Amino acid sequence: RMMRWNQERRRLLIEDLEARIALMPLFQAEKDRRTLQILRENLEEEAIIMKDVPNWKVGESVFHTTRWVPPLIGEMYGLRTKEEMSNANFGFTWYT
Amino acid sequence: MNLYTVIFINILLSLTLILVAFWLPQLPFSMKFFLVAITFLLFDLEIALLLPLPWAIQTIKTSTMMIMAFILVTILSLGLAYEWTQKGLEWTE
Amino acid sequence: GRISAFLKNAWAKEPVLVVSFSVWGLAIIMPMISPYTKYASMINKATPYNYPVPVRDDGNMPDVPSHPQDPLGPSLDWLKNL
Amino acid sequence: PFLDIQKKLGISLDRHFMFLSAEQPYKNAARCHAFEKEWIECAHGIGGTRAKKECKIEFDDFEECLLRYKTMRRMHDIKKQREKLMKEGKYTPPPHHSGREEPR
Amino acid sequence: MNPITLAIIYFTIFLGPVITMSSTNLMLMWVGLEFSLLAIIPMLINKKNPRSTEAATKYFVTQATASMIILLAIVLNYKQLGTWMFQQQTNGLILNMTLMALSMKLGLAPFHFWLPEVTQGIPLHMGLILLTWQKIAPLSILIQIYPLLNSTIILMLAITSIFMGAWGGLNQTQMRKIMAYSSIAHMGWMLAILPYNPSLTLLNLMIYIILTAPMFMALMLNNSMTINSISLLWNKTPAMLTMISLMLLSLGGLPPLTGFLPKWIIITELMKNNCLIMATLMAMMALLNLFFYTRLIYSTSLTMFPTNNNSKMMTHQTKTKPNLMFSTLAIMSTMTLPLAPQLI
Amino acid sequence: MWFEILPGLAIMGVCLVIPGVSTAYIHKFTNGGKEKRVARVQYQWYLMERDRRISGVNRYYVSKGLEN
Amino acid sequence: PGIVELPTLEELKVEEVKVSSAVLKAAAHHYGAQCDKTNKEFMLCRWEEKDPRRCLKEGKLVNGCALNFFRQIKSHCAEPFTEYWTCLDYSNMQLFRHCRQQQAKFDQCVLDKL
Amino acid sequence: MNNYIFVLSSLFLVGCLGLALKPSLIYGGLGLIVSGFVGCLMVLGFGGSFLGLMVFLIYLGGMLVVFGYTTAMATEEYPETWGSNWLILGFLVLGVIMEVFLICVLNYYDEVGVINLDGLGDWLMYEVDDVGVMLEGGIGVAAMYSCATWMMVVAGWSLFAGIFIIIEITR
Amino acid sequence: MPSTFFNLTMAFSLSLLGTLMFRSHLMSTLLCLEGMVLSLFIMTSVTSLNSNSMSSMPIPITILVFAACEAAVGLALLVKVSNTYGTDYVQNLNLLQC
Amino acid sequence: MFFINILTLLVPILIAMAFLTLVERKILGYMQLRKGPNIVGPYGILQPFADAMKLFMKEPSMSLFIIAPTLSLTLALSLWVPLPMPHPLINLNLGILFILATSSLSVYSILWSGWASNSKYSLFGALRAVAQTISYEVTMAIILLSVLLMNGSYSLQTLITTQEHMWLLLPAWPMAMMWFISTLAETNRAPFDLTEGESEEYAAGPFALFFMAEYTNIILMNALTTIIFLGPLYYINLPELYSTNFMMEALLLSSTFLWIRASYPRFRYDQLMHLLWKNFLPLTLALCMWHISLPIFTAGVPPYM
Repeated sequence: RMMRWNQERRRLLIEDLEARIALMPLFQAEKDRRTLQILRENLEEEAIIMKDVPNWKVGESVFHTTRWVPPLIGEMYGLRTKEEMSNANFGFTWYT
Repeated sequence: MNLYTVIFINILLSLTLILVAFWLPQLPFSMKFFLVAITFLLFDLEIALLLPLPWAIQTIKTSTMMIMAFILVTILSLGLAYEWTQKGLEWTE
Repeated sequence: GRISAFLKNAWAKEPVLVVSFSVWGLAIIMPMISPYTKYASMINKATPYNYPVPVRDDGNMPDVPSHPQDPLGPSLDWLKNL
Repeated sequence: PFLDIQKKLGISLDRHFMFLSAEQPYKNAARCHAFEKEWIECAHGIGGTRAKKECKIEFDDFEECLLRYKTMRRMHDIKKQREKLMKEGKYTPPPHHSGREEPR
Repeated sequence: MNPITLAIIYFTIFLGPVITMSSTNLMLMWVGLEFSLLAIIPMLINKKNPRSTEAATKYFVTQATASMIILLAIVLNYKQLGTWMFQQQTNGLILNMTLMALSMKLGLAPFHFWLPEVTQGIPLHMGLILLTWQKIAPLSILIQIYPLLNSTIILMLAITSIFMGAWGGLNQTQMRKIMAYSSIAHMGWMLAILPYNPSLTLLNLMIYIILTAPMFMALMLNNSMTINSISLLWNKTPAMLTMISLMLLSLGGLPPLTGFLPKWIIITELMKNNCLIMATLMAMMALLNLFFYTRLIYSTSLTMFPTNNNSKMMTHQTKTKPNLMFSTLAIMSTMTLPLAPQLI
Repeated sequence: MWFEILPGLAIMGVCLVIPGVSTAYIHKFTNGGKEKRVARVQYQWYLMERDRRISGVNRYYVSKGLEN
Repeated sequence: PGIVELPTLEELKVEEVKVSSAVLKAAAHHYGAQCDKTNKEFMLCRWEEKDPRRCLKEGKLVNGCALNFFRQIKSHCAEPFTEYWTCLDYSNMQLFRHCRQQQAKFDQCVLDKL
Repeated sequence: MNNYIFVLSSLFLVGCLGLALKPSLIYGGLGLIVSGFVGCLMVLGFGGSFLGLMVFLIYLGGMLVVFGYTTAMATEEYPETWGSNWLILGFLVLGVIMEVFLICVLNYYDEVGVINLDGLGDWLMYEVDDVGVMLEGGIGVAAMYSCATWMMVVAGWSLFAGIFIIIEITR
Repeated sequence: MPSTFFNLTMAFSLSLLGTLMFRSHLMSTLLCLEGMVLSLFIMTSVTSLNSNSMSSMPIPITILVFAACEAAVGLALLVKVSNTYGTDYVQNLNLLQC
Repeated sequence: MFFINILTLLVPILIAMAFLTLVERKILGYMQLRKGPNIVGPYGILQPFADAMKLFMKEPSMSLFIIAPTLSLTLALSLWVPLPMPHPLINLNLGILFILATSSLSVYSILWSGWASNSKYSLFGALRAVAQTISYEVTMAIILLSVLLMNGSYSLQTLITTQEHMWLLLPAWPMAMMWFISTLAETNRAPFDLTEGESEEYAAGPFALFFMAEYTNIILMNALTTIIFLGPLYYINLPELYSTNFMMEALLLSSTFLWIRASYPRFRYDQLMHLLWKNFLPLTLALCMWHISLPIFTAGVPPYM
């Protein structure tokens, strides 16, 4: 009976993962647009924040690549509040 | 935060109990023990090696996990049987 | 005869070891016997913990399907028929 | 290495995860996969002293991806200047940074 | 120590270095080092006497600190780059720490004040291994990483070993401690040549081994671990002298023997690389090693010391311990200078 | 006789039954009739933070439906 | 050393779905095939080019398709679909075991009408 | 609850410092247990649940237990307590003051290197698979059973030999 | 990360001092060794989980097992010493200097 | 809310531990043919509070003196947190490993008490009991490491959905015959209560704390059995029914402990360690290998969500 039940559990798992599969694309695009808006806002603010200083740049890619770069939560939520920074870091790690 | 709350609560409750307790009224060696502690270690280390099966099993190299498990268990049992035969589990001095 | 006598003795003197060794033998041996073993690897290969990135059609590959629900791909029906 | 018994037998026991971008179990790629994949490809076919000077444009970027000293400092200076401004009384953080927004 | 235990420990000792070398991962290297350490300690402490236990404590403590230091180095390299191996882009402090640790693990100076005590507490058939199958893996680690080392401190360490080992050997009578100091000096020579050409360290090590092992066989013979207990060799067994004298002069490095060749080609490399000053220091301070080898040659062969009567009761007996490889290595040490090019 | 232990058996029974139903009903009162979601992985946590962001109230016990 | 390009907040502003995870997880299966060409093409774009700032025009199409899908599901067979997600979201992990005989009904309705 | 990791780190520092300022072993073992606890909590805050619990289960339950066992059964805290603990306590205080002022000095010269204090909370997690299952250290530690088998067999041999070594020693 | 990491390295250095300087005992030294090992295991697991690397995680397990066995043999030696002298002091080991 | 739930989790369990002391006295009396307490109150429902007041009335290194009992009791109480009844207070993957850790720790208290008390007499029994506890916790852990392969996750919720159809005792009973015994050693209960059998330093208050934690651990190990090897009925509409059946089976096991304490003699230490090392460890290893092979020569390889 344990075997005949474990196999059914595997089937249910396949069902759930197929659902997740079908939904991944949408989520990927939402997440992409969201982080892009985030960076655009960081930039629109950085402009006025650090325009009054000498030989400073605007969105200066610290690399010499031209390759896209997964941004850090540090960069994204670095100007928002501890509330969001922690709801990001210690979210899954502090029991929901 | 939740476990912090629970643990602080438990500690403070115990300390309230003990403070109540305190306010309301007003050698040679035995080699066998060290050998046993050592066996306990050399088994906890096996446990650390052996716990991850519930995730090592869902992989594809069953012919590898099955084997390595059998290997660990059997060689540990061999060491155990040798310790026995050489009288590490007798307690008579 | 000596083997039989030794086991007829152990089966009253010290069975624990008999049970242990028999279990050990059964474990080492049955996997080589049973037919329902490979199915485990087949399953755990089927289980998609990740996304199946697709490909283009700049060639004449006829195996891969242009749609999920189409039949031209690798099937696993034996899973439910199990 | 020293004693190429492994290469002789055409096998591998440890050297298949000697670095970061090896084959991780469930395809979960690491942080600086691409930068490693470029550093190694530039440091292949050649040996040592060639790479220690003709791969810097491919290794400094990698070390940064891995540590991000320069990004840390960038953000640090930004926040220091912002704090000084909000002290002197010239800035006024808008909502999207100040505590709310209309998210997705 | 029953046979199963003996075999398993010998296996682990023969393994530790094999892994430490054949593995390209620093963690596996450190592992092999720990293997050697563990599997060896017992062979030191078998007699279970206080001296053996003390030596075991010293050995274990020092080598533990060393292994943990090397582990710190590896982990810092990980954080820095990501790879478990050393590259040409590691902050030199990590290399310097690795080198301090490898030294303390070998016996180099000034990390060397634990080798004589231990080698005096030990018997012969384990001091031999301690000196000739534990200084290999720690040297393979360097063979792998010689380019990017700190020649400055490497040379300071080597020459310091030369001086201190020689100055201690001038005095120590106990032949075990003498051999230990000789090991210190020769390993100093190696580390001195290392970052220029490693094959030469390989050669110096093999030669020091081929000279040491047979000496320790000749000692294991009688358990004569003192000058006034080895001088009686001309009355116990008058045959080993014609080879012991040669082997000790060799260890000294006299030209017509082979022990010279290493120092010779090493000086050659250091002159090509403009290190003639330290080369001169090494060459002018190996003479004290030569001295306190000559002073034992004297005691044994060139002059006969007072014997002890019961040696007659001994001579009435016989002895067939001294296997063939002893003589084989003695010869292939002393009389093989004509084959130096075929050695390089 | 043996029917004098019930005044301790039932006591322990009720005082071991209380925590379970307590937890259940309390989680339900908080999260609005539905039990407390769980996140063994980052997937479910992403779902929960998404629902939080779109709740319009910044709390995840709100399922919207099709009227958004 | 070098500027970075970025799009603008005022663009890439499409009206998202804003629907809940329970509903998405319930309707997924059908949306696995319906609206699959677009999603697969988008994932292919994202895996070929690592430039989200170049893989955007394939996201608005995705969301438009998903919305034109939920629109048909709103027109036909709405209540079976509402009771469904209200039955799912009750559980913790939102599994497809505690709702079987509330699922085949919705399925047969969706079929007999589509 | 942003200073979390820095606090746990300072406490591990202080535990190792109380072990380096060798006190009476009975009041050093507590420092060690605290050190292990706090280090595991740091690991957990980073996300290595399996590793932290493995520590709690093996280090403390396996090693510190036997350390205390052996110590008690084979040691006597002779009256070396000429206020040695009460002295090294003030010495520890002086050292911790030194360290506090040392960090308050460093933060001036180094700002985005050694430590970023104004934005300390940042720079713990750098990226993460938001939609990804199977990303916990359980998988890495399970590796040994499919790939990297050398680790498992080597540890097995280390124990297989440590048994013989210990027994042959004790006699 | 960098702050806690520098602090862990400091703790390693402190255990180093504890081992390289004595106070007339041996268990203190061995406990400082254990502290070293703990700091190292922690730094390694931190590096791994921060890089999101997985295949490199077996290393902490390996070195932890090896440190367990190492400290075990060290304790065995301490015990033999105490049982052949009368205590676990350090100044009793004045031998071997001859 | 959360404080309310923690109160619901802590107060009733202390109440139950007190009345469990009571139930022990009563059942032992009824098996020895006597009544038991029937006087202080109706059928003896006040003797526990009487004992509490008396103990706290009794007069008597402060560091160890306090941290030991406090530590033990806090561990015993925290052990309850992650349990499903049916939906838990704290859902933790690796919950049972957290359990094992927090159960093993109390050895530190047992050992500090001895190292404080200079009495060689005390260190004697302290070492003995510590060693037996250690050695039995080993198997207590291996049993789980050999069973949980049926649900490829160290969680404690998955147990329930697993046992939905069947229990976990019809298989694995070669283990339950052990997990129902080691629990009699870690608890230092009978027939392994020698730690309280051979006496030749616990004051009133700390004794009360030690005993509180002892009986708490009793209740908790029995609950763990009732959850692992005696799967209840998880019909999602009836968490009340789940909790109720769980209560029943926990009481049954907690009375089985007492059947035992009354009937059997005590084990001589050497015979006990022999029992373990030469009867349970070989069987345990072999059965673990058996349950490792089962999901390979059978399709029953379970999932990890």
